[PDB]
Amino acid sequence: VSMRDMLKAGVHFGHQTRYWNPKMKPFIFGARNKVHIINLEKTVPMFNEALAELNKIASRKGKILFVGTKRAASEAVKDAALSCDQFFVNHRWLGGMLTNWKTVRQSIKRLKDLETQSQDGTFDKLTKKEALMRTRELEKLENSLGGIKDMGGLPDALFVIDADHEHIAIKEANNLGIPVFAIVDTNSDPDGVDFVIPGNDDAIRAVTLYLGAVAATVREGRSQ
Amino acid sequence: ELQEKLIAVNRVSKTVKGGRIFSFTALTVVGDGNGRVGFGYGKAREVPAAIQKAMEKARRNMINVALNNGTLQHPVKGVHTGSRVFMQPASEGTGIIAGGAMRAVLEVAGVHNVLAKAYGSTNPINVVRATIDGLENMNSPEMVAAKRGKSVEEILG
Amino acid sequence: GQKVHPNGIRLGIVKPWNSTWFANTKEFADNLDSDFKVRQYLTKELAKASVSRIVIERPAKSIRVTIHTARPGIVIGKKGEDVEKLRKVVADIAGVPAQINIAEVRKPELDAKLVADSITSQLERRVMFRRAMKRTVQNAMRLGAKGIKVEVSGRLGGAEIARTEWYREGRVPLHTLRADIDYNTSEAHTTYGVIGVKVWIFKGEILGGMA
RNA sequence: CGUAAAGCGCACGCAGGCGGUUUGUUAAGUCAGAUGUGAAAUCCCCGGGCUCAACCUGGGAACUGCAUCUGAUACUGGCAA
RNA sequence: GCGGCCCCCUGGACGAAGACUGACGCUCAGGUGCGAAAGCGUGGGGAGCAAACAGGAUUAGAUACCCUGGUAGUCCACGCCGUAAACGAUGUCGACUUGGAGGUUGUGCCCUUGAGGCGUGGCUUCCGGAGCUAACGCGUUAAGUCGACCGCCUGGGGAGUAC
Ligand SMILES: [Mg+2]
Ligand SMILES: [Mg+2]
Ligand SMILES: [Mg+2]
Ligand SMILES: [Mg+2]
Ligand SMILES: [Mg+2]
Ligand SMILES: [Mg+2]
Ligand SMILES: [Mg+2]
Ligand SMILES: [Mg+2]
Ligand SMILES: [Mg+2]
Ligand SMILES: [Mg+2]
Ligand SMILES: [Mg+2]
Ligand SMILES: [Mg+2]
Ligand SMILES: [Mg+2]
Ligand SMILES: [Mg+2]
Ligand SMILES: [Mg+2]
Ligand SMILES: [Mg+2]
Ligand SMILES: [Mg+2]
Ligand SMILES: [Mg+2]
Ligand SMILES: [Mg+2]
Ligand SMILES: [Mg+2]
Ligand SMILES: [Mg+2]
Ligand SMILES: [Mg+2]
Ligand SMILES: [Mg+2]
Ligand SMILES: [Mg+2]
Ligand SMILES: [Mg+2]
Ligand SMILES: [Mg+2]
Repeated sequence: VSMRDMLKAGVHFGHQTRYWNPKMKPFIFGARNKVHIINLEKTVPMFNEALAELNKIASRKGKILFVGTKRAASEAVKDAALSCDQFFVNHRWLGGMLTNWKTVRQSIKRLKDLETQSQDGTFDKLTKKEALMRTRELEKLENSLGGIKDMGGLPDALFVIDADHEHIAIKEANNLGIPVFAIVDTNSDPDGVDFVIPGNDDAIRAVTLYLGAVAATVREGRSQ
Repeated sequence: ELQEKLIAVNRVSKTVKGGRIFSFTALTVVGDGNGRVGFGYGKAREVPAAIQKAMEKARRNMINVALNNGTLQHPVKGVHTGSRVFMQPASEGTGIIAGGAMRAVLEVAGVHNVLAKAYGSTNPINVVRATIDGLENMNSPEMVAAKRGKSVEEILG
Repeated sequence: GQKVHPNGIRLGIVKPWNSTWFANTKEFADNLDSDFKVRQYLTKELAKASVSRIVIERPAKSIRVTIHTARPGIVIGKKGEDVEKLRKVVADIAGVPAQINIAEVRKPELDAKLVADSITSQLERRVMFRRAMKRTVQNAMRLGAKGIKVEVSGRLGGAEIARTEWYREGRVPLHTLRADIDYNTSEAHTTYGVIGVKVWIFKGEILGGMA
C-alpha cells in the first residue's frame, strides 16, 4: 500500500481531542480544528510488517479470524473474509467465543445436527409447524455462527476492526496468547494488541483498503 | 503425569429467604515437578465436585519457573494483600522448609531445597498467590545477561 | 406437586400394554384376577432371577406368559426343567393351559425396574443411599441412557425424620408425550421401615410412534 | 498513623537532626595494611584416649572489640575561595 | 474564622520584565503566641431571642410535651479560660509520574479588532489510568515513586479514670 493510497482514502483522520487515549501519543501527528490527525508515516510500515507476519501465518496453514462488528463494515468484513478461505464474525461478538469454546462447540454441534436432520429427513415425522420452528432455529444459528461454523479449533490469529469496539475479543485473545492485529484509532487503547495498525477505523473506504491488503497477502500465503 | 495437591478445603454459606445455603470451595495446586506450577480455586455444592473444578482450573493458568537444580536462583520477596512471603535458595539436604500453604506449592513445583517463611496474614488463598508471584518474578542469570547485553560469566565471573 | 404416572400417560403412544388380550364383560374381571395371581406367583418365585417384565397374553383358551429377565440361564435351568415347572404351576393358577417364553434384557442397567431392584437390594443389604444411587446413574449414563433420575425417600440411613433425595443426569422431559421414559419403582423393607425408590430412564424420543 | 489503636487545633522559633553546585586543602569520620592486646576454660574445625558415647585432650579458627603507626582521598565533616 | 456602604492604619498572596545578594535553606523537643462556642471576674448596655425559672390544660406523681412571661447569657471594654466530629477524621517541606471537563484570578501573541483563536502562570471542584489499599477508595492539590525532620500507636473494658 502507498502513503498516497492511504491519504486518499482518509486513513489519517481520527476522533476528537476530548475523546482520546493518551497511550496513542507516538502515533498522533498532531491536531487541526480540534480533531486528531494520525501519523501515516507510522501507519504504512507497520501495515507492511503486519502483512508479512500474516503471510507467514497463512503459509503455515494458519487459521485467521476476521473480526469486526461495526454496522458500517460488517458486510465488507464478511465478503473479504470469505474471499480468502478464512473465518469471520459479522454480528455482535458473543462474550466467551474463545474462552468458552466448549460451549461454542456445543452450538456448532447443534448447527450440524439441525442441517443434517433437515436434509436426511424426519421433518415428515414432525408437524409442519414443528418443521418450520426447527427451520427458524437453524436459520438463527446459521446467522450467529456461519463464519466460524467450520473453524474446528482455536484460531491462530485475530484481525480486529476498532479495537475498542471489539475489546472483548482482544481480551480473550490476550488471555489465550492469540496474536491480535488491530486497526486502532486515536481514541482506543493499543496495549492489548500485538500488532497495532494506527489509522482511521470508521470510513468504509479505509476499512476496505486494509481488508483488501490483508486478503491479498493471505491469498499469497495460501497459494504456496 | 503432573502431580496435584489439595491445599485447603473450606465451607462457605449464603443466606436466602428459606435459610442458609451451604457450599464448598477448594484450593489446589498442580505442577510438573520441573519448574511449572499452576493453582486453582473451585466452588461447588459438594466437595468432590469442588475439587474437580479446582483441578481443571489449576491445569490452566499455570506458569514456568526457572529453577536451579531444585533450588531458587536468588532470595525473593512476594506480596499479595496482607501475605508477605520470603524465600531463599538453600544448600542440598535442607529439604522443603515452609509453612503448609507454601510447602505444597513448592513441593509440587519441584523446589527441593528452599528456606521460606510467611509474614503477616497466613491466609492460604493469598499466601499461595504471593508465593506464585514471587516465584514468577524470579529471573535467571541467562535472562539477566540477555537483558543487560552481556554474557553469563560477565555477570557471574 | 403430584405427577401423572409416566407409563400411564404414555400408554398407547410410545408404550405397550403389559397385558394384551380381548375379553367380554363376562370374563374380563376373571382374566384380570388370574393375571394378578400369576404375576404375583411368578414375581415371588423369580425374585432372585432379575425378572424385568411379565407380559401376559391369553390366546384362545390358553395363556402365554413372557418373562423379560436379565438372567435367562437361572430361569431356564438345565435343559428347560425350571421353565417346565413354572409353566406347570402357571397352568394350575390360570386354569387354562399355559406356555412360558423368556426374553433377555440385554443391558439391565437401562431397565428401570432392574435398577430400582438393585438399589432396593443394596439399601436392604446396608449400603449408603447416596453411594448406591450415584453408582446406578453413573452406570446408566455409561451404558448410554439419554437421561436418568433416581429418587430415594424415607428414613434414609435410619434417620428419625424421613427425607427425600434425588439425582438426575442428562435430560428427562416428563411433559413430552413422545419421549420414551421407562419408569418403575421399588420398596426396600429395612429395619427402620419402608424406603421408596423411583427410577426414570429417558432413552430417546419416538416420532412415528408405532404405539 | 483517611475510616481498624495511632498526625499535636494552628503558626513562629531556640537547642538538636539534615542540607544546592565547583575548586583547593585537611585527614576527623570512612577504607586498607601492619603491631600490640583481646587470660585460661566454653562454642566451632581437624585429630587423639577411655571397648562406643557422654567425658578428657592436641593444634587451629574465632574472640566481630580497643589502642597505636604508615598509607588511600571517592563520600560525609572542618577550613578557604 | 471573615458578609450593608465609606474612611484611617495594617498583613498576606499572585503575575510580567529585569537588576541585585549569594546556600542566607528545611524541620523542631522544651518555649512563645493565636485559638469557635459555652463559662468565670470587673463595669457598662440590654431590641429580639432564650438555659434556669414561673404560670396556663395536669391521673396511684408531677417530671414530660404544648402555650403565656421570662433571669443568666447572647452585645461592648478589659482580664481569664484553652477545650470541640478545632474533620480533608489525611503533620511540615522538596523532587518525579499518562489525561479530561469545569471555576476563579493574572498575563503574551494573533485574526480586522470588539466578540474570537492560539499559549503561558497561581489557587480551586468533579471524573478517571497506571500505581497503591483489607476493601472502600486515592489518583500530578496522591493515600503513587522517594528524600529530611517532627508528633504520636501496641487487644477491649477499667479510663483520659486514681495519685
Ligand atoms: Mg478466578
Ligand atoms: Mg495478624
Ligand atoms: Mg393431578
Ligand atoms: Mg481510629
Ligand atoms: Mg491537622
Ligand atoms: Mg552540617
Ligand atoms: Mg556539597
Ligand atoms: Mg583516622
Ligand atoms: Mg579465650
Ligand atoms: Mg576414639
Ligand atoms: Mg581438644
Ligand atoms: Mg570536602
Ligand atoms: Mg510543643
Ligand atoms: Mg463568648
Ligand atoms: Mg461577662
Ligand atoms: Mg421572647
Ligand atoms: Mg418557651
Ligand atoms: Mg449582664
Ligand atoms: Mg474532656
Ligand atoms: Mg483534643
Ligand atoms: Mg470547623
Ligand atoms: Mg469542611
Ligand atoms: Mg485529631
Ligand atoms: Mg514550622
Ligand atoms: Mg478519582
Ligand atoms: Mg482529668
